[PDB]
Parts: sequence; C-alpha cells; structure tokens
Amino acid sequence: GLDKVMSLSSAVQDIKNGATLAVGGFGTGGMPHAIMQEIKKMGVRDLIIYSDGAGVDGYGIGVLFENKQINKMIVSYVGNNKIFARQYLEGDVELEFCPQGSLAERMRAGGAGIPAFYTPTAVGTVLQTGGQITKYDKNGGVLKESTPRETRFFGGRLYCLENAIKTDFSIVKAWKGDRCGNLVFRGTARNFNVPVGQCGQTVIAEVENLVENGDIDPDEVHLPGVYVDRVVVPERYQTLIEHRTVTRGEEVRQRIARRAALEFANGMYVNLGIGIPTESSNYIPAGVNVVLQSENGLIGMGPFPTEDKVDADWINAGKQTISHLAGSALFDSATSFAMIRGGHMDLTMLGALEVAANGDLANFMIPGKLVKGPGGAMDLVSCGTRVVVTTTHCNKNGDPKIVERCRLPVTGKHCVCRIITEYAVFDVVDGRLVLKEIAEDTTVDQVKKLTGVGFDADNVITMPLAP
Amino acid sequence: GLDKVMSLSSAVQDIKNGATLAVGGFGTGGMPHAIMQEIKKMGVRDLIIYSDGAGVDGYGIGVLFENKQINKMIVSYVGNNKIFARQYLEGDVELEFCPQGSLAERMRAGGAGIPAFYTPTAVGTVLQTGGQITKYDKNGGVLKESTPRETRFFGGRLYCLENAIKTDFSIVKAWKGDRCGNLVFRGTARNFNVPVGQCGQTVIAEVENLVENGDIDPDEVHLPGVYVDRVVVPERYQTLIEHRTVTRGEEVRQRIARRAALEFANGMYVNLGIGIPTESSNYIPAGVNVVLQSENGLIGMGPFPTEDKVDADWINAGKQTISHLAGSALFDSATSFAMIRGGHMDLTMLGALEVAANGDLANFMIPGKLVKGPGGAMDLVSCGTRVVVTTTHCNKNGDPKIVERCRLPVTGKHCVCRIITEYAVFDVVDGRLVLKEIAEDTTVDQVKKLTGVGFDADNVITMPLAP
Amino acid sequence: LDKVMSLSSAVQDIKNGATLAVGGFGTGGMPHAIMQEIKKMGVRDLIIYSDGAGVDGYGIGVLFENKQINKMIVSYVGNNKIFARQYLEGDVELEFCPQGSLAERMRAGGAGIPAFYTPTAVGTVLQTGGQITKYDKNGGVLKESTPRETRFFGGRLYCLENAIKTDFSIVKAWKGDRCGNLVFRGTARNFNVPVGQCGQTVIAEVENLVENGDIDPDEVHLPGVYVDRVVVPERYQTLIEHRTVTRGEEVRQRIARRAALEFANGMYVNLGIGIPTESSNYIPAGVNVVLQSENGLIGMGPFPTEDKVDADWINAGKQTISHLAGSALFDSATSFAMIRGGHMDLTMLGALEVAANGDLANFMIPGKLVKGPGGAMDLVSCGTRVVVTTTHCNKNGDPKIVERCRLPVTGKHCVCRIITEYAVFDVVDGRLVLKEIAEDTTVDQVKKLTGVGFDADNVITMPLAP
Amino acid sequence: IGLDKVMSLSSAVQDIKNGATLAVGGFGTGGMPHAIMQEIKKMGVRDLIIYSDGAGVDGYGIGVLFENKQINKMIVSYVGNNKIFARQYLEGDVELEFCPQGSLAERMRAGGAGIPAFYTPTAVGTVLQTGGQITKYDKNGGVLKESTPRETRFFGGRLYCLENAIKTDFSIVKAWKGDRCGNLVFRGTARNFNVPVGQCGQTVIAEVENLVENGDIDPDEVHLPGVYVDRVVVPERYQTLIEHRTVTRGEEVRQRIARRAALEFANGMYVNLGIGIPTESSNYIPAGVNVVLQSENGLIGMGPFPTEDKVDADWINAGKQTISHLAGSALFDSATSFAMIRGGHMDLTMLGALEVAANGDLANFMIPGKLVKGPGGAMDLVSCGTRVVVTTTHCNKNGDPKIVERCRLPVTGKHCVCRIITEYAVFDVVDGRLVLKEIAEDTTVDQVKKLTGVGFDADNVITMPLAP
Ligand SMILES: *SCCNC(=O)CCNC(=O)[C@H](O)C(C)(C)COP(=O)(O)OP(=O)(O)OC[C@H]1O[C@@H](n2cnc3c(N)ncnc32)[C@H](O)[C@@H]1OP(=O)(O)O
Ligand SMILES: CC(C)(COP(=O)(O)OP(=O)(O)OC[C@H]1O[C@@H](n2cnc3c(N)ncnc32)[C@H](O)[C@@H]1OP(=O)(O)O)[C@@H](O)C(=O)NCCC(=O)NCCS
Ligand SMILES: [Ca+2]
Ligand SMILES: [Ca+2]
Ligand SMILES: [Ca+2]
Ligand SMILES: [Ca+2]
Repeated sequence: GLDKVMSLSSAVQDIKNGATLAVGGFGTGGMPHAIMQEIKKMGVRDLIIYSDGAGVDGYGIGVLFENKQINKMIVSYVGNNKIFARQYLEGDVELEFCPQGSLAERMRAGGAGIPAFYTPTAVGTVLQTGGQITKYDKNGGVLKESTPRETRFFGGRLYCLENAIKTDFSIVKAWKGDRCGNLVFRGTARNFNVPVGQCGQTVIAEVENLVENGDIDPDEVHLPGVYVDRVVVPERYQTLIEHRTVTRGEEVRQRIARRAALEFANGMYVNLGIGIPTESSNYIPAGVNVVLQSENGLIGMGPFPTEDKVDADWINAGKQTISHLAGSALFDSATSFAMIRGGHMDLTMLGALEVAANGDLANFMIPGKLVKGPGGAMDLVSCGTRVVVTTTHCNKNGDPKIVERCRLPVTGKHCVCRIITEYAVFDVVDGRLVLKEIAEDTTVDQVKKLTGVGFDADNVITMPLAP
Repeated sequence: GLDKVMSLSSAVQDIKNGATLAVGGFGTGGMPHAIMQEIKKMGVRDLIIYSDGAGVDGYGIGVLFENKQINKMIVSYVGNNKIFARQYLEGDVELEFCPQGSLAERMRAGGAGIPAFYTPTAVGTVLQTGGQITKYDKNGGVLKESTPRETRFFGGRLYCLENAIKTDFSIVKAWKGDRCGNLVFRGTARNFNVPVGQCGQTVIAEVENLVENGDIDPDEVHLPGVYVDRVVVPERYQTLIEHRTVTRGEEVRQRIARRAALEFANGMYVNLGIGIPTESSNYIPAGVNVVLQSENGLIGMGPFPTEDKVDADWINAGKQTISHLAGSALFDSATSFAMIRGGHMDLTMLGALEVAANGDLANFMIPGKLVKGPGGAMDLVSCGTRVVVTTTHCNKNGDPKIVERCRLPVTGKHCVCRIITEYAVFDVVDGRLVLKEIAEDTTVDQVKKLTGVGFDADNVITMPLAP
Repeated sequence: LDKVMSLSSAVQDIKNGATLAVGGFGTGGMPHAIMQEIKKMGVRDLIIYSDGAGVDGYGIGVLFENKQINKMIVSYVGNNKIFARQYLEGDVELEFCPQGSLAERMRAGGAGIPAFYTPTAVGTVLQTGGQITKYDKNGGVLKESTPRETRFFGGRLYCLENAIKTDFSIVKAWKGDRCGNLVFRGTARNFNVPVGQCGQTVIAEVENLVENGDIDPDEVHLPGVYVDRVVVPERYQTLIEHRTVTRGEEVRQRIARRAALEFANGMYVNLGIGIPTESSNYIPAGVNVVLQSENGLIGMGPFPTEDKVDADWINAGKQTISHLAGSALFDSATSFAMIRGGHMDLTMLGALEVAANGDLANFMIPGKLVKGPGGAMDLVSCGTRVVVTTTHCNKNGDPKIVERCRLPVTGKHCVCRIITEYAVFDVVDGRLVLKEIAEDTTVDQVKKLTGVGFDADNVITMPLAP
Repeated sequence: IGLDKVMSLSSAVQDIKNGATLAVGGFGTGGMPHAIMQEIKKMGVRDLIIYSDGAGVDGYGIGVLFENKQINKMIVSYVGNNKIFARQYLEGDVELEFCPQGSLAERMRAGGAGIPAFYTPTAVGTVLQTGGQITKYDKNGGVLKESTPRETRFFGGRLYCLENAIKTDFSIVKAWKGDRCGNLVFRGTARNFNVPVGQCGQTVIAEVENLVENGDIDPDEVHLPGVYVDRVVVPERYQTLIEHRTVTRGEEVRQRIARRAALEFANGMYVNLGIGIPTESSNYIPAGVNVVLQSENGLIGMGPFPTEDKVDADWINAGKQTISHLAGSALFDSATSFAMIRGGHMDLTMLGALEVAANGDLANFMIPGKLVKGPGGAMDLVSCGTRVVVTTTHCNKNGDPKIVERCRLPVTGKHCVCRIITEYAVFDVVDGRLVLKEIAEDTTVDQVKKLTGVGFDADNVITMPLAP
C-alpha cells in the first residue's frame, strides 16, 4: 500500500549542518550504527544529539566524534566512550546531562503534543539547581554551565518541570520493519527507539529484516508506521557486545550480599544496581520468587546466559549479556521509567559513594573528576519505592561513607530507607539514623567510630545472613 | 513463576463502599463485563468510576446503574447508554466530562508517578473554564458544577494543566494472560486497558484465555505483569457487538461526502469522526490510498468485514465491526492520543452542531438536551492538524449551522480550517470567513441568506465532486 | 540632586512607539501640562497604560485629536467620547485591565516583581480572552485579548498578572523639590505613586517647586530616587468634571432605604455610583459608618459647601467631595490592596444583570457600551459581602434578575444579596432564596417579574430606614 | 469623632491564645512594640509563632519573650545582637526559619493585600531556595528540622522564587502617633515593617507614643490608614532603646579598603552600603561627588552620625547606629524599601564578605554552627540588577584565602559580584572568572597570587589609587 524504503545514502543527505538528532540505543543495544557511518561519510558538522548515551569508541554515535562532527550531546550516561569523555574535557564537545527517565519522557512528550510535565527526579540535585559544567574551553576553565530547572509543589512534595524535546531528525534501529514503516524491535534493544521515533520531524529507521505490508501482525507493532518517514535496509552486521558475560581476596562484598538477600520477599519486583545489589540475587532462599527489572526495558531478568544464548539484543543496565526467565516481558524506555517513577518496583538496591543521615545518597558525580552522568540512578531513588543502600562502611583510607550531610553532590534527596554494610544495618527514621543491627559479636562502640554521625542504638540485635 | 490467579468473587471482595475504579474498555470493546457483573452481585455503592465510556445498557459498567451503585462518573463519552444518560438528567448520578486524550494520559501519569502535565486540549472550552453541570437535583435544577482547570503559556500558546488519576482499583479485560500477570490484548479492545492497568492501586484483570508462564512471548506483552495484581478467568462469553456491520430515498449527506473526499491526498494519515465524515470513505479516488486512523487504537482501518471476517474486537469510533488493511497497526489509547495531540494526523474531519467564522466548532453538547460528551473531538481539534468540518448547511428547525459566534458550548476555538457544505465551501483566514467554492448551482443569491454571518467572496469557483 | 527642567526638554526624548504610564484618576492627578506638550511635539503611535484616558480636551484625551495613540491599557473609559469613538472606528486599540490589577502591575514593574496572583477577573472575559481589543474600519473584529494564566492556591483560582515596565512615566503632584521628592493632595495621588515607580525615565509636573530640605522627610509619598525629571508648568486650574456642592416616581429611593439597613456600626464600605451612594443618606441612627473610595480615601464625606470645593478631592464618580474627621488618604496600589485583601466590610454595587448563580454583569456590553471594569471586578472578587442594589425589571419589562448572565460578567459566584424595590433575594449554594417583599406586593407577581425560580418559604415583609 | 478603638494595654492582649501566630513590627529596636511584648510576658502565652525582621535584643521586645520560653518558632531575616535568641536556636528550644528581608516584607504585604503569592529573584540558588538550612536542633547538636524548599519559575531569561503570602492571627505595631479610629503616623526609620505588619494581621494592635483626636492628624500625612488597626494602646512614655549611640563630636588595612571603594562613587548615584567595611567608604568621598545613601530600613539621604543634641532613637541605619539626614531625604516603609532595592533603583550596592568567589558568588550570611545570623537585606541586594562591589580583607583570621575558586560557605547570591576590593588588590569578575585590575603600594604580583586563592587574568595591571 504505502512505501517508505530508501537507500542508505539518499535518506541521510537532508541532514544540514546544525541539525538536531534523536538517536535510539542503550549502549550499543538498539544503536543505529549503519546510519551513523553514512552520516560520517556525508560530513555534517555542528550536530546536536539527544541520545541515552553516545554509543562507544568506534561504534554508533561514537563514530561521529572521530572527525569532530558533534557540537552538543544531551545524554544520561557516557559509559566506556573514551573519545566522548576526552573531547568534553578538551573543550570540543558540549556535554549536557539529563536523567534517563526524564530524557525518555521528554522525547515522548515532544511526540505527544505535551510541552511540559512534572517529575520528582533530580529534585534538589545539581541538575535542578544547575551549574554542572556543560562546556570547557580549550585550556582548562569552565566555558558554560547548565541552566536550572523550575520546581513546583503537588501534594506536599516538590517536582521538576521537564520540557518537551523535538528534534529535526530521529535515528532508530529495529529487528523488523515493513514498507509502510511499522517497526518491530527485539529484546532490550528496543529501549529509546520508541520515544525517539516520536520526537523527530523526519524519523529515519534501519531494519535488520525488511518484510512486505501484511507480513507483520497489526497486534505486534511496537512503533506504528505513521511515525516513520524513511526505512533503510543496510547490509547485515553483528552488533557490538561490550561485555560478553556467560554462565558455564576481598569479599566483605559477599557478607553484604548475604544480608542484602534477607530484604527480598516472595512477589517483589526489584531493581538491582551494578555490583553488590546484583550479587545479593545469588543468595535468595529456596522458594522465594522475585522478579529483577533492568531499566533498559525488562522484567524477568535471569543470570548470564549459556554460550548458546548470548545475544546483543539481550543485555542488562551494565551492558552485560543476560538471559531471561519464564514469565518475562519487554518494554520501551518511556514505559520502563514510567514503571520506575511510578513506584511499581517494591525494592530498589543501590551502591553509594556517600550516604547521609538525611536519607540522601551520593554517587552520580564528583565535580570535574568523575563525569559518568546520572544514568537511571536519579529516577530509581526519587520515586516513592523503598530504597536500600548496600555499600562498604568506610573508604579504603578510613573515612566514613555514612555521614550527616553529603559533601559530594547528591543523586537524590531524602530517599534511602536502609543502609546495609559489612559491620551494620541502619534504618533512616525522620531524617535521622537508627542502628538496627551489627555484625557477629562485634561492638556498638566500633561502628560508632567508623561512621561520621550519632545514631539511635537503643535496640541492637545481631545481624543474620542467608546461606 | 508467580501465580496471581484467583476466583472472580475473591478478587472483587476488597472493593469497599465509596471506592474509586479505573475501568478499561471503549464502548463494549475491552469492557470487563464479567467483573462488573460480579461487582453488581456483591452490591457495593457510592462508586466513583474513571472510564472512557459507561459501557452499554445492561453490559459492563452499565449493569452497575441498575441498583444505583454509582455516585460519580468521569467519562469522555456517554455513548448509547440510556440508563446512564437518564440518571444524569434526573439527578441520581454525577457526571464530569474529560477529553479522551486527557483521560488516558491522566491515568498513564498516575501510573507513571507524573503528578501533572500540560495539554492544549480543551483550552477555551467550558471544561477549562469550569461550568458544565455535573449533577442535578431530583426535580430539575442544577446542584454541582465542574471546577475549572489551571492554564499556562509555553511559547505564546496556552495549555491546560491536567492532574494525575490514581484509583483504588483498576478493572481490565485482555484476550490472553499468563499466571504472573502479563497481558496480551487483541484488536481495538486494547484501548484504555493499558493506561487503566498502570493507574490502579490494586489492579485486577479478566482474561479470555489463561496460559502458563513461558507461553507468552516476552516481545509480544502489551501490559507487563508488575502492573497486574489479580487475574481472573471468567466463564467464556461473547463480547456484545453494538453494530454488526458487514460488506454484503432522501440523503443529502452524499453530496457533501463526495466534495470532502477530494481533501484525501496521497500518503495522508487521516482521522474521521462518526457519522458524516466516515461516509467519505466510499469516494477515495482509485489511485489515491489514504490510511484511516481510528481513535480507539488503529491505523489502517479497512471497510466493513464479510460475514466470515466479523470480529467483535475490531471496531471503530462508532462501535461498528471493521476489517483492517495490510500494514495496519494497533496501539493503546494513551499512544493513540499522543499521536493525535502531537499532530501526526494529516487530516481530521468531524461533524458539527454549530460552526463559526472565528474558526470555532461546537459538536459535543446542547444542555439538558443532548449529552454525548467530548470524546476525542477536543484532542483532534486542539492539535496542529488541519480540521475540515462536514455539516449540512441548515439544521432540523431551519436555522443556520454556520454562524458569527457559536450559541452552543465550544469544542475548540480557532480550530476549523475549512467548512464543507452541500451549498458552499468556506475557508477561515485571520478569524474571518472566506467563500471559495459554490455548488450546483445556487448562486451566492441563495447561500448568503442561509449563512448566519457575512463573508468575503472574490475567488469563487464551482464545487467539484468525486465519483 | 537637581532634576528641574523645561517642559519641552524633559518630553523631547519620547520617540514614536514609546510606552507610557500616566498617573491620574479622571482629571484629578492627570498631568495635563505634560500631555499638552506631547501633543505639540507630535509623537506618533504611543502605547499608554493609565487608569483612564483623561477627558475630551484634557489629560491623555488631548492626544486622540491628531491620532497619536495606538493602544490604551485602562480600567475605565469614563466621559471620553474621542476615545470611545476611535476604539469603535478602529483607530485605537483598547485592552481592558481591572483597576486593582493595573496599579499592582505598575507597582510590580517598579518593585522588580515579574508577576503576581490575584482573584480579580477570574471567570470573566478578561481572564478567558475574547474581548474586542481592536475593530477594523467597518465594525468587524480585528484583535481579541490574550488570555490570563490561572493557578489554584488553597481552594480557589487566581489570575497571573504580568509586570508592566514602561519607557516613560508621567506623574502630577501638588508639591516637589529639585531632587525629585513628591507630595500629592487629596485623591489626586491615586496612580501617581505606582506609575512613578514603573517608568525608566519618569517625568513629574509639580504645582509648586520647593528647595531640598523644605519637604519633611516623613511626609514624602513618592521618593526622589524614583524621579528622573521634574517640571514646573505655568499654573492652571484642574478640570472639575462634576462640580458638586451642598447648598416623584422614585423606586430608587425605596431601594436605598432598604439598602441603608445593611449598614452596621464600625463598617468600612465601598458603594458604587448611584443607589449604593444614595443609601448613605438614609443611614439610621447618629453616625457609625466609614465610606471608602477606590481613588484613595477612607472617610468620604458628603458634597462640600460652595467655597470649600477642591479639584484634588473627588470621588470614584468624578464628583467633588468633603472628608470627615479621622479620614485618611492612600495611593491606588494601597487602595486595591485594601479592597482585594477583604478589608472592606461591605461592597454595594449596581448591575445591568444579576444571576441566581451569584453572577454579576455591570461593566461591559460588547460593541455597544464601552465603559470597562474599573474597581468593580476587584471589589466583587475579594472576600467582602457584595450586595446589589438595582431596579427589579428593565424599563420595558425584561427581568434584570435571570438564571444565567447573557451579558459579559464582572464576577463569577460573587453576589450575596440582591435588593430591589419589589424584593430581596439571598444567594445560598449557587441559587436564589427570596427573603423579603415590599409594600403588600404578593409573591405571585415577583415570581413573574423575576426570571428564575426560588425558595419562598420564610418571606417577611421588607423594612426600610427613615 | 466617629470610631473609637482605644483600649487599655491589658485588655488588648488577653485574646492571644496559646499557639497564636503573631506579626511584629520594628527593625532591631526601631519601631519595636516593647510595652505590648511586656504585657504578653505578663499574661503568658506559650508556643507562639512570630514573624518579624528581627527578634529584638536581649530584654527588649520579642527579646523579652525568650526569657520564659514562650516562642515555638521565629520567622526572621536577622538574629541581630540577641544572645538569648541565638543560643536557644543552637541548644534546640526555638525553631529558626530565615526569610530574605524584602521577601518577608512583601510576603506580609501580599497577605494583607489578598495576593496569595508573588515571584521574586531573591535567594534563587541559595540554601533558602533549595532547602536544608538548619531550622531546629535536638538538645545535643544534631539536626531535627530543616527549611522546606521554595518553588521556582522562569519569566524571561531568568529564574524566580515563588513566595507565599503571610497572614497572622495577630499583628503588633508601634507608631509615633495615632488617632482614635486607628490612623497611624511614624517617625524616622522606625516605620520599617510596621506598615506591612499592620496589613497582614486579622486582629492588629498598635501602641502609639501619642494619642490624638480624630481630625488632629492631617488625612494627607497618614502612613497606615485606620481601617487596618483594630485596637490602639497608649502606654506610659518609655525610652526607645538605642543599641549604638553613635555621634559626631592594628595596622588598619580596613581604611585602605574603604579609600579605594570611595572612588567607585559618582555624581547622581543612589547607593546602599552594607554593615562594616562598605559604610566606612562614605567618609572618604571626594568633595565634588554627590551621592545619596540608602539605608534598607527605610531611608534615602542618610547623613553621618548626628551632633550630640540631634541624636534620636527613631533615626538609625542598618547597623542600628544613630544617624543624621540631609536636605531632600525621604522616609518610607520596608515593603517600599525592598521594592526600591529589588526594582534595581540603586546605582551601587556595596557589601562585606565571609567568602567571595572567582565565579561571582558571594557568601556573607552564614557559616553552619558558629555564625548563624541570617541574610538581613543581603540576598535582596545581590539579586537585583544593581552593581555589586564587594569590600573585604584578602585573608581571614588564621590566614586562609577569602577569595576562592568556589564558596564552601552557604552563598548569599549566585553570579552577583562585579568587583572585589581589598587592601592588596582590586579584581573584576568577567564572564565567570577573575581579572586582576589594581595592586596597592608597589606590592609583589607573585605574592598576591598564592595569597589570593585562585588563578586569574593579570595582563593590564596598574597600581591602586586611594582617595584624599
Ligand atoms: S474520536 C471520535 C469522536 N468524534 C466526535 O466528533 C465526537 C463528537 N461528535 C458527535 O457527537 C457527532 O459526530 C455529531 C457532531 C453530533 C455528528 O453530527 P452530524 O455531522 O452527523 O450531523 P447530524 O445532524 O446528522 O447530527 C446527528 C444528531 O445531532 C442533532 N443535531 C445536529 N445539529 C444540531 C443543531 N444545530 N441543533 C439541534 N440538534 C442538532 C440531529 O438532530 C441528529 O439527531 P439524531 O437523533 O442522530 O437524528
Ligand atoms: C560578612 C560580614 C560579617 C563582613 O564583615 P565586616 O563587618 O565587613 O568586617 P570584617 O570583614 O572585618 O569581618 C567581621 C567579622 O567577621 C569575621 N570573618 C571574616 N571572614 C571570616 C571567615 N572566612 N570565617 C569566619 N569569620 C570571618 C572577622 O574575623 C570579624 O570577626 P569579629 O567580629 O568576631 O572580630 C558582614 O557583611 C555581615 O555581617 N553581613 C550580614 C548580611 C548583610 O549584608 N547585612 C547588611 C545589609 S545592609
Ligand atoms: Ca513525520
Ligand atoms: Ca500494587
Ligand atoms: Ca529611573
Ligand atoms: Ca482587620
């Protein structure tokens, strides 16, 4: 009926210098790589790009950095993109951060005819207050700072006003597509490709398989054809796998993972951070079913897959190749972060560089030293879900991690419920710390020295660990 | 995995008096009838319900009107429900109107943890200014009124602020579901069941088929299981078809429909309002192939099916059984109105009760006389899309439906680009009418006494008609 | 500091397209000498914010003759035919603003407040938009007013009003020094305080110039820092519009005598022109109530004796007036802060139309009566109890008491009590409840003289003051 | 003679039940209703909440309510020289919630004017917007309660703070004169918050220093119309308490900073001088340069200290020092004063500093734990358009750098400073970093670099001139 097929070169030739783009992809999962190369071939300059990340060294959007085609990047996470981080530090790229769920919802809103919407994410963080270093000069100093966000009260609580994002073009990748533009994605490579296809004026879409109209069930289309302007069928290539993890000294981490595992309960939908939170899922009791949720868009997330099941389309938040359990369900990034922001998870476990007696949490940033970005961290804590920090008690140089107020910039305000460590377990109660447990026959006087705040120690049982 | 399956009675038993429900379904399509029947049996009352429509006489929400179990209703369209329309008019039930796209997004936001957002829909209409009668006394007069909505400028355009809808419960109906909650819908019976399922505190799902965890493909799940708390498998029953339409005197309607069908250009994505705009679908030139969009969750809407193809899950905005073309796509009601509100439709044609030189349209009500509701009309007119109204020139009394200013409540101000009558074609330019085409072949002589206003007229031509 | 200048020298900087703010209520406080100078050097396409547009051959009104005005932003036209004529003919653009909003927005422009919230004008055409701000040259609509934003604070809805900062500000005062301190007399203060704060270059005509040191620091009303240029025009008499002095078929009197029974001891009240003002007279018992005037006075007395008349002491209806002992003056921002803040105990108005809803229409008839909101919108949108004194029916038999307002509304759900010659209704829960009937006139005739149903279950007879 | 609202001191106070929110007039002790606060101490209300600029001073005004622990919470801009007030905060008896002085004034006007909320650029990007200034302690020194955040919103290019209107159960004011139907007149800088305080109260009570008949006050000279006043009190004549009776009868780096800053003045400037080093630069103005000094407590045309006979408690500056006034000076209330400041009508603001940054940030109201006094008028004075010129010593006690990369102390304002003036050097803030302009004596350039705190531009550098 309706045909939108083009060659790779012709579809890309409209993109003028100064063009704003929206690109799907979580790491390399769902990255339109074949189109990013053709953009590089044509030599467009001063590009402004809204994308979850910036691909990686020599892949997807990452490849556009090579001949300095990027003016600005609006992202949530840098990742292992050395060119990007270097060009930002050396004053070649302007880097503006924005939390992952907001970024997805701003794209959706800009496609939905919704100019602005409220969210509790990044409230009280440096992102709302502004001042994060968006651009450097060539020699060392700060050239530009991010502008602040508007705040407003609904109920008792404070929310940020996020503006809609509308781009000149949109680049998406899909597993399948028909001639009239109906895209069908696969695994967690869906992510931003759905809201990315909505926010763009001219959306172009590469497909790993082309099919005729009729060959796709109308009941299975994730991105309907009205959205797509141009479909492209590049030569088939293997998607880059960052961390090819498979199923086949310093383990105070194991002790935290065993206490952390007693936070789980039958019927919980949980999100686990990288490191110790993920470890705690290994120590779950016998018939206690819990569903792990990966923010790139899945529930029913399993351990590393057997060799025979490794797929670039099925990875976790840390870009590690993952499997999935029976009763699984895939969803886009706007839905994924609606699910999170909506408080639909029961337990969110997370590492931390610094955790305050407030309930505050620090990891996101260290100004001009660590510049990874917020990722999905600010969305995971600012929602109403129960948040449990799992971290060591002190830094390796003896300083407390658990403090009164955060010296470091904040991931979220008044969010943390429990703080599990190798020595102790506190609960936050009324913006003030309560010592609930301590480790095997170790003392209350010890932990008191190792943390940088006073706490309630009026009912201290001994810490239990799962087998 | 998890097993959330229960009896019909035990899943409904926690619903107390005064409860708030979100209810899935469009007309009878996706109406959880089996659960509304059970809600009738245990006789709960003072019920506030959020749903697109109120079902039908003796089917769905409809059955809860029989014992006066409903206090308030929040709907977009009354539809064909005499019990409900009567109960509103004689003071028994309360009835607040909500634009359909606002209603789906308000539920989504409530699920998403977004407290508020902006939409241009319903700005300037009584629903922003407040003052639609929401309840009557028993004898005749007014009792309550709609509280106004807040407004706010982005660019130089004014937007309504819509608050999130979080309900005590959520009742949905899906075609297939597994035991850990994941739902898969069929046809245009999806609609509100997605956003409804995200917004309830305790959501409950009737399913036409139960499967084991593993039988649903992760990449076909329309509602992830995390959102679902209870799943019931009622005794199999037929979905009620309102109008069983199939492909197998004095109607001026054709004359206007044949002129309107010349607005259908090639490659256009169009939306057609119920009644007169839908009957220009016959006269699309043989070469031209448009894509019809139905607001209940379909692009690529076909003609009426043959007797063998008739499916209750495939219906239009008018609740008539419908076929689908190759390369068609289904979607939920939140997405459908993100598509419309975002200006992704090329053409939008609607009926009128009154139309004006100001660009206005009044097509949703006449007080205490005919109260159907806005439905999707307030979204379809407020977006960017070119609005073409198709109405007979004068009314059933003889008065002119074209006027200087609208007597009836406004569906949207400044929205109408062209008005197409059997006598003439008008075009609005700078808030003023301009006659472009005239018919077979009553000179301006006749047309000027049939319009309720004076208009510019220089470049006059004849009115052509399609085959 | 010394900012004294010639009349011409101060005005000469005003280019075409300049935005002005101009003080004055009616003619009192209206800088006629400076406006006349703007006429002589003939600036084109001006935008002017002011309480009104002066009068035919006085104040801002003198600038309509050569069509030097593009856009007026006022609360009240008054007795200005040129302005009313030119608006309708399509020469002048006219955006209405409630008087209390216009002053506080000038105050806000001066005070560095970008916007503020106000219950005034909520639900009216001035919030929603749609008022004809400009006609074309044939009586067709050219421009509608842009809407105001809204927002809930607590339970109720408020309009967001934007600051107004102008290129120029023209003020008039009775006294001033060379460094720019100003002192006004009587109700001729009004908008001169807030107008003086919102201009970038603010020029002041003074009736008397004095040295620095001669004005008491404690009796300055507009501080000198707000003043850039001071001018001393040749002495001239302020135009008195209605030179009022104290030297049968009257339904109007009967309404006033019933209305006078609404007054209690210790009440501060605002009464509109006409019948509300005529009730003051029949106040029973030896003195007890304070009359407020929106142009900047509490303790408004009756008309003065023939030799104690004063141009600077005039009321909202432009009439000359006396003041009682313990009376106090204030500017137009303070005046409507006082009103908007519920500090009045009673507000009595007239009406063109009143509804069972609680609605009031008394300000505008589209393309027919070009009068404007004035204070009326601010008075009906605050907490204060709002009584309507009006004729029951129109001359010609149509009911003024109706179910819903056909005409444009001054306030939504604002009226508490309606008083007519036939009847007295109270508005309870958004509907009409009949409480009194005059004479020995039956409930049957009123039922057919008013155009809505109502409760008639505890109807006394209407009392009246002597 | 219409209304009579006169009432005895004892009979006016009795209505104030436990838990009552009061709004009290006065700046420091100027315009403090003392005689009323004593009668409140007598009858003895507990758990009061009080809105005022200050909290008086020890044993004077709101100060006298701290003795019997009668205050639950204070909403103030300045702690002032009030020790009992201060300790109770740190020991954790009273709740202390700061509010910028111009916002507090305008919030009380807003309440009385029926304006539910208004926007203002003051305190945006300060700890007062973001939340987390310590509002109450426990008995040991840990935080119990923190200040909740303010909302923000963009008008034009820049961000503004939403400020909610203040309405109190009672309002307490002090006036030089009042008639029987409530019209008040004020004297000197003792007007200040009394005007906006008298408008925001449900029941407002007003101590006159002189009662007069209706007619006696000129209607044109009324500062607070009688409609606002519900009761009036005529206590025994008492002395308004002068904190610093100032009159005109180390190495001194302070004078070198002042003499440089006086060269920033210019004919026709209206200028505000902050407490400390900025005020002392008025001494060293060149004879031809005519300036008008503005005191934030309600005055333009502030003079030097008066001669011994001319001193009066009602004429005081921001530092509570007794002060004279020149020809063409004009008094005004505090809502008007901060309307004047916030409106950018000042041509030069000068301020002291605890810490100033290369960014353009200033921190001059708080160091958590030790010096907790509140913004005063500072946050308003840096958030207007007006040119900020900071005057400070180059280091502090214990030799640390007062010019820094970024402020570790809680900031008064963001990107506000245009010029820093010190005894060693004068800097400029350009685009977001520092520019060395002048250096005193012929002092070494590579001495000041690591004595300063950060790197800077140093291309076009002359020697620093001082005033005669
Ligand atoms: S997302 C899909 C939602 N889209 C919408 O457009 C929803 C709102 N639209 C409607 O309700 C209908 O589509 C309307 C606009 C009523 C269709 O009008 P038509 O163009 O079909 O014109 P008809 O005259 O056939 O209208 C049907 C009934 O309406 C009565 N009616 C029309 N105009 C008037 C006036 N001016 N005054 C009184 N009644 C009017 C007709 O009598 C007719 O009644 P039936 O009972 O249906 O015969
Ligand atoms: C910040 C402020 C204290 C600067 O002080 P100043 O009066 O100019 O005089 P100095 O610079 O000598 O400093 C005064 C005191 O602060 C101390 N100080 C200076 N820098 C300091 C620092 N980094 N840490 C701690 N203390 C410091 C001084 O040692 C001195 O202490 P002392 O009074 O106990 O002897 C002063 O501007 C202030 O109090 N501001 C309050 C808000 C405001 O601006 N109000 C006026 C509005 S009109
Ligand atoms: Ca497109
Ligand atoms: Ca739940
Ligand atoms: Ca000026
Ligand atoms: Ca009062």
